[PDB]
Amino acid sequence: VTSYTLSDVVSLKDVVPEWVRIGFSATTGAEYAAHEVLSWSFHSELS
Amino acid sequence: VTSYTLSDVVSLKDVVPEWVRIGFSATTGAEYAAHEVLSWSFHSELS
Amino acid sequence: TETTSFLITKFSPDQQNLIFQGDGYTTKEKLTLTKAVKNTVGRALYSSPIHIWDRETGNVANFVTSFTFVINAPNSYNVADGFTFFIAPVDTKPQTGGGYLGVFNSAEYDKTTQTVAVEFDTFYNAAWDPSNRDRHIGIDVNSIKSVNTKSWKLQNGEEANVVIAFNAATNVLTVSLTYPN
Amino acid sequence: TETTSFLITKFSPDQQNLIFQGDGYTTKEKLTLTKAVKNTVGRALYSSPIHIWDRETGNVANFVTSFTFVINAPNSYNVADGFTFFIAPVDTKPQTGGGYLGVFNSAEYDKTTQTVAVEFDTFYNAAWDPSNRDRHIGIDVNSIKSVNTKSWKLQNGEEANVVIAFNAATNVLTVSLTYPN
Ligand SMILES: [Ca+2]
Ligand SMILES: [Ca+2]
Ligand SMILES: [Mn+2]
Ligand SMILES: [Mn+2]
Repeated sequence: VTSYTLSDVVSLKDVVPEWVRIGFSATTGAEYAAHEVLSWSFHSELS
Repeated sequence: VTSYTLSDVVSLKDVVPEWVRIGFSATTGAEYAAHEVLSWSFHSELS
Repeated sequence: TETTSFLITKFSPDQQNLIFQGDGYTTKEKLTLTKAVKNTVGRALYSSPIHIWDRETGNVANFVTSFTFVINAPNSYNVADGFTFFIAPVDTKPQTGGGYLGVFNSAEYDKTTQTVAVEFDTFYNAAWDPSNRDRHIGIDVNSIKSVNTKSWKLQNGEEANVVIAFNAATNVLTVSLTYPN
Repeated sequence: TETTSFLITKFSPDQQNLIFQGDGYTTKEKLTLTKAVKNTVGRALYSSPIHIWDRETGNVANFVTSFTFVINAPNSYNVADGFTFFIAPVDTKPQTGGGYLGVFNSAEYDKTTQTVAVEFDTFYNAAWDPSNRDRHIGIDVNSIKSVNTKSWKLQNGEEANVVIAFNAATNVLTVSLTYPN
């Protein structure tokens, strides 16, 4: 097992709109690779 | 506290498509009323 | 495995995760399907398509839905049409209004409708409702003529708590409606 | 209260609850954003809009997302561009390709982009990537120049388990990436 963690303060309220869409993006250039997602879960709670 | 229960066998697989939308509908005629929904929760699990 | 869940305990005026049809709209923190006006229809659908059965495996989803609804009529003697919770094809539009509840177009079985509905029917349609003329809850499958019904006494203006659950091992759909008094 | 939840452990050939953009599609039970081909972009979004904050109360949502991803390069030393998880406006479409990851258009701060992304960047772009030239995970806010980065050693063809969580109490976004090794 090899793990990596990262964190920062991001004031979401100031950057994205009230309603959003979530997703994935991948790109290739002159050098490339296949980018695949095998599983995905999501949970949000707005009080 | 007054409750009503009803149950029946529905072979969903033979009636609806593989992907669906769920929702509410209400209608009025010559006679009428307001129809309102105050809260809604839904959970589905496909193994 | 695939699961979808959502909870909304109070609606917002810009509820972007719902699709509104006909008269349907949100707010006073509530979802309004119809106001008290004649000959109208309103629907509201959850935005995401739900994968309810799997073609590869033939498995079918278990599901449960809970909601609180109110019918508010001018007098408890003249009410009309009723309300439904429904499961339909992804691009569903309002079907026939009035006694057809915006979900069906006939009292005969139409396999192309591809819709299951739980109806809370407030008006007796002689062509197909129970001859006792009672208001009733019904399970509807590709027709407005229910496969099963239970008499129900409408409490005008009261919140009704409903639970609808589907058990995939048994293919049993269960509906429960509860009033506090 | 408003909650939105989903789980997908195997993607279907016609996954109607996702929106595909560019080359994205599903195959062999996986979501493929890009094949191993030059100069392409693929994106996939969950169908339903998500209510992330409210102007009425000022409340912001807590959220968590888990996914497992794989990068499969013909050559493990020659890779390129990277992959992201992102949050953007409802009507989001692909932005600039290549080192912009299909999400941003500039290394300068652009408030109009209204996008937050967690990148897994596989190619050093001298104009803005960390000078050590290491592949890296980054937090991107309205710009391809990350607000914070951590060196990451790509494991070609290996499954990476990612958890991203946002804590509304503190405005902290946390990313974790784990390889079986
Ligand atoms: Ca009727
Ligand atoms: Ca880069
Ligand atoms: Mn009926
Ligand atoms: Mn970078």
